[PDB]
Amino acid sequence: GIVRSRLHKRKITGGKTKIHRKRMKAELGRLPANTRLGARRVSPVRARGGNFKIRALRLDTGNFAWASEAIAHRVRLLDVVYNATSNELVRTKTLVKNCIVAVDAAPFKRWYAKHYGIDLKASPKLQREWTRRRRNHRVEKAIADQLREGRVLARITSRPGQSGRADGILLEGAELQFYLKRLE
Amino acid sequence: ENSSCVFVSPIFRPSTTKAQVMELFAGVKVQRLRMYRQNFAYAYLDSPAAAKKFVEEKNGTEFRGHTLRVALSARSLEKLRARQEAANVVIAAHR
Amino acid sequence: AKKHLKRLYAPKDWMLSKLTGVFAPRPRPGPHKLRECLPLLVIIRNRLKYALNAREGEMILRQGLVHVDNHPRRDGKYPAGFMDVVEIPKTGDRFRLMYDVKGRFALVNLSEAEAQIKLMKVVNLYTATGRVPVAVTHDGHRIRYPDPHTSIGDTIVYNVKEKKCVDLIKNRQGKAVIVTGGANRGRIGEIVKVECHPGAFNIAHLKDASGAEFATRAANIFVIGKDLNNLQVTVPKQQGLRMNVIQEREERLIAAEARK
Amino acid sequence: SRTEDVRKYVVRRRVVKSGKKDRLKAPKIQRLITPRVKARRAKKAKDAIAKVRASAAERREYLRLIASNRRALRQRDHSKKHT
Amino acid sequence: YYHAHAVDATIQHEKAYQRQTAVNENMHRPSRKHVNKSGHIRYSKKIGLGFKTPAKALNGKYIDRKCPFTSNVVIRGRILRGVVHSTKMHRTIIIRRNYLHFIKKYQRYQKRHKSLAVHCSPAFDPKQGDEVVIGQCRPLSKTIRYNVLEVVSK
RNA sequence: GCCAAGCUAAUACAUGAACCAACCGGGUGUCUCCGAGACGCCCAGCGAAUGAAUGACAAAACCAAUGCCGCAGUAACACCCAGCAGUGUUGACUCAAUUCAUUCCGUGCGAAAGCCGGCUU
Ligand code: NA
Repeated sequence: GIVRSRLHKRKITGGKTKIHRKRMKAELGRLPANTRLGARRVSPVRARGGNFKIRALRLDTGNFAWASEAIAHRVRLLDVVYNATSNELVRTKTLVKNCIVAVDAAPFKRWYAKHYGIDLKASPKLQREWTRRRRNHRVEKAIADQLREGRVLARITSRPGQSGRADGILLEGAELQFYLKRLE
Repeated sequence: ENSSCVFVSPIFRPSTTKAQVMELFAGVKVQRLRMYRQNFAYAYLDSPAAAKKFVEEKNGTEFRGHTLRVALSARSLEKLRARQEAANVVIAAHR
Repeated sequence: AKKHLKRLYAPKDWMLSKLTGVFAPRPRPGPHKLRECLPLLVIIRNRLKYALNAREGEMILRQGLVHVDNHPRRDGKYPAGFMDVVEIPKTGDRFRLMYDVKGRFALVNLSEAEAQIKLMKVVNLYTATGRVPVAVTHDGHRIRYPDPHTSIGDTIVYNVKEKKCVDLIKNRQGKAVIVTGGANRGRIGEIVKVECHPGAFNIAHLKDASGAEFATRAANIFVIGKDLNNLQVTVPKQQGLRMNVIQEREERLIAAEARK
Repeated sequence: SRTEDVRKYVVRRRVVKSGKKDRLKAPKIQRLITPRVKARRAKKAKDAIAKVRASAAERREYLRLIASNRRALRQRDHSKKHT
Repeated sequence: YYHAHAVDATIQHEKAYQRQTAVNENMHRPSRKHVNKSGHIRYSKKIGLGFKTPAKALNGKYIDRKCPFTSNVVIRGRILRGVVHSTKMHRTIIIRRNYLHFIKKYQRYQKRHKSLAVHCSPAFDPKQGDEVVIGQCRPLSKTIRYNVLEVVSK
């Protein structure tokens, strides 16, 4: 079937190689997954050595981490907004590594108020560690601006077609400003 | 053997004041509470003989909140006292 | 994949006649490498002469009458190797596998309280789960708590009967070694100076007891004692002393002349 | 009942052969737990925890040796510096 | 209201954000592990065999995922020398090795040469005719198996 | 080369073991002393994915809080443990390993719920 060998390629001199051996099982390839947004659906694949790969076909949930605060939460994917390979992947709504997605911002706002006591806590009580850690700590306006909007941009950091997961990280700093200019 | 001072545990400095420890335990010659251990005190007895630990309050009488333990420290007073003037000779070595 | 071994392809350290058969027994994976091992069937049948053929060699082995490192072995393809203790309690003979001065395998007789220890060279160190240090020896053993001063290339004195290490010998200037590979195999020398070439092989210079000078790769040396006087292991008769072929030919001619 | 014996309730089939004593054949009972195998099962859990206990002791010995070696260097440095 | 850094328009023209994998450049309180002269976060590595790390690798701004000094590419195998033959590609050069081959029958020598494709890091700026030292690495492309480690002027 | 019905094995297949049984850590509610202590609750196994740290270095004054007798001793640490890792390897590592957060487990992980002998258990 599909192969990953160099026997069918031309030499650097432009010549053609005469193949005198049949295709081997050790150099096979497989058809891509083309993961998409939707209800979860995966299929296992038996790889070399008896191991298993989880070929994800549709996903709508993942683990996203706030690097500045070193936390993580499980949220729901909302849309695909940018793809460096081709915007036809944005139209088709496929999920691959390093693509830019928008995730639910509700869980992160709740953790923000529970930790730093800021609302974008019915009784103050004796718990006044808010001022203890609010010193020498600031939040960029770009992150906070979209937190109150409802969704926040994130970057997919896992390979969905090889492990069956869509995990990511929230965009901050210069990376956030790079993609906000292209999207406008 | 040697009976000069006793070791007091586990009294805590941030919770007990200087006067409060003096009430339960009698230390005549010297008294000091240690913070690195935060459960250690060194008090010297003038005439302990068998010391307060052997007669009673060894490990059963218990202190406020926690059970108390005492033993013989095998340290006397005149040694650490003597090193002070030896340390006083260097306190004046430099101005 | 491969399961057979042609007799011509078998290592020459064994003594197998090309005219006796087509095949040789292929050793199984285990403590020692295929090219540097002596299978148990060769020891029982071709060296000790206890078994006349391979049918009788299976009767002895499958009964568990041969103990290697204080453990019965019932496989005739077991790869016994360097610094291994072989004991047959029924006949009461204990041996140790060493290299003679020429380079061939030699069986050295042992006694009690000497057949209870063996020397192992450390080839790797790594950290296992729970942050424990593990050392891998030249015969596949894994020690789970070595001396904190252990390093790669050192020799660990082991106790096979009770299974803990007893002593450690470090590898540095002024030590007794035995060469286990190359053209100088089986020669007992004394480390003089080691050249360190990063990325490539390290060369070690050694001097014999008689004063002869020779060199070899650092991976082929095996520390066995503090110096040539107090060795921690019994060596073969020649004590790793290589002699000239000219003189060697003369003495055998004279000895055989007066042999009758 | 849960405690009644079952070895006496096995079905036995009779085979008759001319000029031979009749023989009775019964199936061998399987999954029958005896006091021999109850001691076998409980034995396994005994050395499973014993082996884990031994490894913790081996860990404590190593940490003592590491710490004591590190302590001797402090005394040697302080002994020379003070004296 | 924390003001972060800005996009460097000099090195950002590749349709995706160029970044170093080994470090996170969006840390509010960077440690002392990976900090250059300018106080920024930059990953640098010390390869073996006694090769000095170029200054532009420690205190530069380029992003290279195939550089032996600021990436996961490791050097192992063979170390060779040659002369730069062509620099018409992007981060790639062709080096040539010239030698003499001895023919036993005629007892005389013969001029021969071989051409290799090497990856040139942005830390180096070699010109045609200069001598370089290259080291073996894993396959980086169809033809590339070596990386430039040093350049000798003229 | 085949179909249906009726019997029944497992080291085939599936399910599943609390207390004995420890050390250590993170987050949080009600009590006492003046920041300390006690108690209650949630989570803390091997392996896998993601994110954050570790994975070393190579001459005096002032202020706030701290240790010890006013600055001489001085691994670190608020009690039970006063030295129960301040120290992985290589030429070289984004590697070995440890701590924190989320999913784990949504590919996996029985003491085969196993079989034989010898002494009396
Ligand atoms: Na099974």
